Amino acid sequence: TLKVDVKTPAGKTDGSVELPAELFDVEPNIALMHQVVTAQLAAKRQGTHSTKTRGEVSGGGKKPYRQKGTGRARQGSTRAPQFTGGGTVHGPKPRDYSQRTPKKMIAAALRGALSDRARNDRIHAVTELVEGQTPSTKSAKTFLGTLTENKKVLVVIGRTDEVGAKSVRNLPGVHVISPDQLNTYDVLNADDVVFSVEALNAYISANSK
Amino acid sequence: ARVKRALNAQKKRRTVLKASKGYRGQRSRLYRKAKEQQLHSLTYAYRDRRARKGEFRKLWISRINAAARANDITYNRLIQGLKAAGVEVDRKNLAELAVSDPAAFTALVDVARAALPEDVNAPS
Amino acid sequence: PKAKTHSGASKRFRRTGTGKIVRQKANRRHLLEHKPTKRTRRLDGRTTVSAADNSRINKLLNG
Amino acid sequence: VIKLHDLKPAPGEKKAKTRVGRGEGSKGKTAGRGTKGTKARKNVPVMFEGGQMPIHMRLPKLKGFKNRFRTEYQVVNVGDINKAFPQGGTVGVDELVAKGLVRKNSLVKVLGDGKLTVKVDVTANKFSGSAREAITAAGGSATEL
RNA sequence: GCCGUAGACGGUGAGAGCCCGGUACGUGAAAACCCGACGUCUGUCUUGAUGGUGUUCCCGAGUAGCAGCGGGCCCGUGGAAUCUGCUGUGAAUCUGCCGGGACCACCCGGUAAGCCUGAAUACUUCCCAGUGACCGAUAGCGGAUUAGUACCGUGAGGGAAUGGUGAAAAGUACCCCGGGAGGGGAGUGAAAGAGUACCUGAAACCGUGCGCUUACAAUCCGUCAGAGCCCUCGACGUGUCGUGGGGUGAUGGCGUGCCUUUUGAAGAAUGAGCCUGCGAGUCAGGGACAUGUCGCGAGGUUAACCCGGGUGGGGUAGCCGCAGCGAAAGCGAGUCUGAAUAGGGCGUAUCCACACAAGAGUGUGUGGUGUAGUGGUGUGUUCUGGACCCGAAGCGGAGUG
RNA sequence: AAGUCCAAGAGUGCGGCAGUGAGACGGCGGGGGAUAAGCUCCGUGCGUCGAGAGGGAAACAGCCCAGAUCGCCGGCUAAG
RNA sequence: GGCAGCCAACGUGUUGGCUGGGUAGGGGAGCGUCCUGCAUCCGGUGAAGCCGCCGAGUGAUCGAGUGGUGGAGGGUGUGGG
Repeated sequence: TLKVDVKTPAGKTDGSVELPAELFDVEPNIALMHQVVTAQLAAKRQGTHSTKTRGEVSGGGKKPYRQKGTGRARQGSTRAPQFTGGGTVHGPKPRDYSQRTPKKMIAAALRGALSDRARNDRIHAVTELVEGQTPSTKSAKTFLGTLTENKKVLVVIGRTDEVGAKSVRNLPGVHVISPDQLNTYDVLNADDVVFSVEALNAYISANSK
Repeated sequence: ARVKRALNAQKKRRTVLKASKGYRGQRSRLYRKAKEQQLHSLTYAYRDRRARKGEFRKLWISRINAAARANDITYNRLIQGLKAAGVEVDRKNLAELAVSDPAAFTALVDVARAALPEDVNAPS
Repeated sequence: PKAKTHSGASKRFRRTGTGKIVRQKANRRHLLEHKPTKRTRRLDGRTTVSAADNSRINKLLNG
Repeated sequence: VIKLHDLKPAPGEKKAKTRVGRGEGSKGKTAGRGTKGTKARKNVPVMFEGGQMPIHMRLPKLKGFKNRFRTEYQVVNVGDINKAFPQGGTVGVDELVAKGLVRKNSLVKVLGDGKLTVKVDVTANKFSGSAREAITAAGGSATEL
């Protein structure tokens, strides 16, 4: 059970949080994590691509000329695929790419991602992002700079904390998310996972209860 | 994702057309005719790489026979005599001696004649 | 669209506890007078579908 | 640390798709169909045998009817009960579905396959003769619902 | 250096958070309309409710029911229930009547032949705001350009082609040749190898110049040897060799195009004038079988739907596995046939050891070891769909002549 | 009973995916035909072509020699 | 002398023995094109495209080798379509 110390914007250390082994010390599974992230991106993609087949191309309902005698190739429609302006034989149609991966697979992949982060000591707990009631990207940037020097950092902030969300929203490499919506893609995208304390306890309680 | 075939197609087209330079007529200008002539040309090259060894050996045998008869011996008897005397020179270098070193060729003729049997038509 | 099972195949063939496909024998409905009882007795009951028909029978039964 | 570019599929996971009719190198100008015919263009139905009486039509239909009023039971053997209840005790349908031995809301009949060596108080919809004797011999009651 | 509740997206002379329109975040309605709220106003109950006791009347008529002929139901007339159209016949008001798959009895349910009713559901001509592992001018709508236009048809109707100078026209003043067109100077411009025939500018095709070769010669037009001439890279002397490289080739050997389709084609069988673009095994479904790989595992897994600006979290209804045999009642590690402990069929995952029998092929009993499925996803086939692509003569419906 | 046995890439069982189901000539045994056909129908642990290049038969799918992984301006042979 | 397939021997990838014509067809492994997640690099001191030279690989092909023309976007690795 690895420990994590809580920091404050003032720079002091509030307390410690105990990361459960069952959540932050599972062995990573590269193939499983790859399957889950690929499924997430497939669900993300929208397949609003379309082409008109030989049927829905306008016109072309008449035989252009006689079957015999003209000395030309036989044609049955001026919209046949081989015609310029004709329909498309096997073209894109709108389709849904999302797949149904089991909840156990999803949860195990998330546990593996967060466990790797914990193993390489990249999880940070914070009592609050900026001093309350007013957003300040300057204050948030300074605090996050003292926290981690890496480029892309994930911030796990509760739904009701507007000050922290608005404060770290505009930073280039920073991604702000809710503890309920933690997902493998975001966790693996980030270099560091900065938890608010209440978000950490909410996640731990929800997953261990 | 609509893909344009231009780059992929022109690759092979340029390769074949460059390989077909110096051909006569349509075979050096048009990709399809050049392709057909390339099929035939590589078939011919593969066949003549095998047949060239035989052609050169035929040339060597002709020169060896000419020189040997100049030395008053026939090719078949000279070859039998050289085989008997244990000389391991091959026909390429025998023709080289014939053209370049007539005295050495005569010495080899004499060795072969000496190693030949007394009567070549004897049943032994 | 779901796949539809062949009605005649369903009515003609059944499966055993291990997966053997089982059929009935022909030449038994009528004209039974001139058939001896020995030939009648080998024509009833069930027999396993021969290995040649296994694939097509399975196809018809499943879909 | 594991990043997004370090994720690879398991070996043997993904197999390259067979693209057909793309030159004489792989599967050209016919796509594995051979020369002309019916199969060269469309397909052949499974129930078709060339014109003769098909196999599904030249055999008698299986005898009998279905009896939609059939009472079907979900069965559990005394061996499984012995394995799952080492300490004995009362055994009803609720705990029989709790230990994952029968389906949730079905009718249970108990069959006497294995060996019963524990004191157990079984309640079920129906019992077989062997199961009832085997339960009784170990000092248990076969209470029938 | 600075801002950041603003690092969305575009423009501006080439990749701009700090130049511009903007963006986050706030503000704004005279009038019209649309929502609500409180009222005038309208209606209704207040000559009013209750818990009880015993009998007559009423409870939807050309209706229900029945018969004939049909329709529709999983049900193709079948034993044909329920619903319903036309033609006949034609009842009772509650111990009545209708349904419980012919029908009858009993029990159960309901109360037809009167009428209204929101939400959950379906769709987008049109308006606003957005998005794309969608197209980028032979694509994408037929239509980025005069587009239902030009053109074709008597008519119904059919139905195109055509985008890009430059950062800015700064679009070449003036002179010369020329009737003009077009050009040469001179100027603009970073570029005129950007000159309104204009970004880039490929191939077919058509020229001009240079090098080698060709007018005694029977050539699927090449290939392998190869003299001579020419051009280069090195070493050395005045031109001669090399681990060389290129271009042409006098002359010698060998040599019957490509594809389809065939017993067999160079074939005097089929297709192709040439180039450049375009043009054929795809997708959907918890579909079926098989085979990889990943999760869980005697279990696996959710569908609809609910809550999240997301890919996340819930959701046990179902499905598959877990016992089989039998037409079925049923019985169950057995079961069916059968009068049979008498044989056979199917089944008890499979193996090992030990006994008992038999050498009619091995069987029967005791012990152990113990049983593997299911859900995602890649691949190959398959089913239903136009289903790898192209092609008839012809058949229907509605219209135009 | 042996042989081959770092191979025939042999047999048998099950399963996934097929194509084929128009053959030709040559040698032997036959039918039909006139003991004609480059005819037609069969048999053949017979062959080759089909699906097979190289050498010979002047040229010449089916005859004879011989089964082409590639290179060599090495040698020995087969039919001829 | 070079390559490949099957198998054996010994070892932490070499040696050896056999084998390597092929249509319909079955199986295995790859080149090139575009669009993308992620990570890196090049580009008005000149990207792509096109035309050459000099070369390279067993094949589809390659040139983060170089000239010309051109004027604004590309390359690479590892996955997805």
